[PDB]
Amino acid sequence: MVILGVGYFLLGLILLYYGSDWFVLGSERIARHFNVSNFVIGATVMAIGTSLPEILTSAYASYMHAPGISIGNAIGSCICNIGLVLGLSAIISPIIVDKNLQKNILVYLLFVIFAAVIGIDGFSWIDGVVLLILFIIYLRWTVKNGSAKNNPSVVFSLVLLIIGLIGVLVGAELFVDGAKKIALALDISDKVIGFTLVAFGTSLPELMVSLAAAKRNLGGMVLGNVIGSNIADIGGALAVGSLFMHLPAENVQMAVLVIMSLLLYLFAKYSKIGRWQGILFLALYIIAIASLRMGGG
Ligand SMILES: CCCCCCCC/C=C\CCCCCCCC(=O)OC[C@H](O)CO
Ligand SMILES: CCCCCCCC/C=C\CCCCCCCC(=O)OC[C@H](O)CO
Ligand SMILES: CCCCCCCC/C=C\CCCCCCCC(=O)OC[C@H](O)CO
Ligand SMILES: CCCCCCCC/C=C\CCCCCCCC(=O)OC[C@H](O)CO
Ligand SMILES: CCCCCCCCCCCCCCC
Ligand SMILES: CCCCCCCCCCCCCCC
Ligand SMILES: CCCCCCCCCCCCCCC
Ligand SMILES: [Ca+2]
Ligand code: NA
Ligand code: NA
Ligand code: NA
Repeated sequence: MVILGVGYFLLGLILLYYGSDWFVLGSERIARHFNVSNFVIGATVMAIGTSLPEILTSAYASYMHAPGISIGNAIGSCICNIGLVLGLSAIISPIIVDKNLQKNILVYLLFVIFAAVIGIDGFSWIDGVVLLILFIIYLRWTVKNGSAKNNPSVVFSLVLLIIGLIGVLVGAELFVDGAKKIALALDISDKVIGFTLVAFGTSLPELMVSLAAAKRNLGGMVLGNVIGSNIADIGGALAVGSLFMHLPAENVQMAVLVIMSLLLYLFAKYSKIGRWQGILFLALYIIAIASLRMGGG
């Protein structure tokens, strides 16, 4: 039991580690095949693939009548994605953002502010429908602006991508299940801590994929994955949650998200996303996890 837990834990780590690199390599190749930028592949295929845990989690939680957990997971993931994931990644591989990606980040910022505003009284199913529609528009706009028989180069590419994605998603689940089994076996299970960590657990794919990308100096891919995952987490995970049940407002967390998103845009536009920007993101992240209410909703 503690043995099974340790087994899952370690296997999950392995699958996350190697799976993330395969996913990145396959995504980079697919981007070159389709003549789209690494940012675009990161913001679309990679972002959505890695946010599937958040979407399922938020949908399931709201369906099980725990809408606090549903929104806690969605918004907590956005804060994790900028504070921790981008924070670490930016230090590893500093990013200078080109003029068109800047505009994409501005649209991201507007989307986040819009979500925060309509969410002041919580999120209804109509809020969800609107956010989903905007999510869809964002994707098509993003692909438009970043765009332009059986080929073994392409087949290898898609195999790498899909196997890598399977690797990071199964790996994250094993890692989390393994940790939970260890905690249970050692009699240190704590539901409040466990629910606090839900957003982190679902963000393990983004974490490892972004770090793999950053190691290969693929900064546009990192930024696309972070921006796209947050939009997927709001227009997808949060949105679907709100379809099952009204989601209670999380105004403090949304304000933290809006602040981090604003900083991300300002750095992108007027500076760079490099070492000291990443240090700031991590510092704000650490302050957030030190001070936000526990329990993940
Ligand atoms: C992704 C492309 C753009 C991204 C970001 C741009 C900002 C969008 C905000 C204005 C349009 C909003 C849609 C139409 C107006 C809906 C207003 C609203 O409040 O919808 C929810 C409603 O409150 C439920 O009762
Ligand atoms: C398309 C690009 C050009 C247009 C860019 C527009 C950007 C607007 C985004 C932030 C402003 C806030 C939006 C105002 C929406 C508030 C609606 C509202 O108050 O809805 C209450 C309802 O109860 C909620 O569920
Ligand atoms: C502290 C070191 C962190 C290690 C990284 C692992 C992150 C995932 C752990 C649980 C997330 C989802 C749990 C959802 C259900 C909670 C059930 C529970 O009570 O688990 C509590 C226990 O303390 C949990 O270790
Ligand atoms: C060989 C393998 C190399 C792997 C290298 C990965 C580097 C890990 C970076 C931060 C880990 C965080 C440690 C504990 C995570 C808990 C954070 C938390 O509190 O999450 C709250 C919320 O759920 C979400 O913001
Ligand atoms: C023109 C290329 C992009 C087309 C649009 C792709 C839409 C994919 C939608 C995925 C949404 C996942 C969450 C559903 C709730
Ligand atoms: C730029 C506007 C973003 C809004 C950020 C969300 C938090 C809303 C602050 C409201 C504080 C008062 C709440 C009383 C119900
Ligand atoms: C490639 C060299 C990287 C070295 C940069 C040091 C990283 C500092 C991270 C500090 C995190 C700050 C949180 C609050 C103390
Ligand atoms: Ca609302
Ligand atoms: Na994602
Ligand atoms: Na995720
Ligand atoms: Na997450």
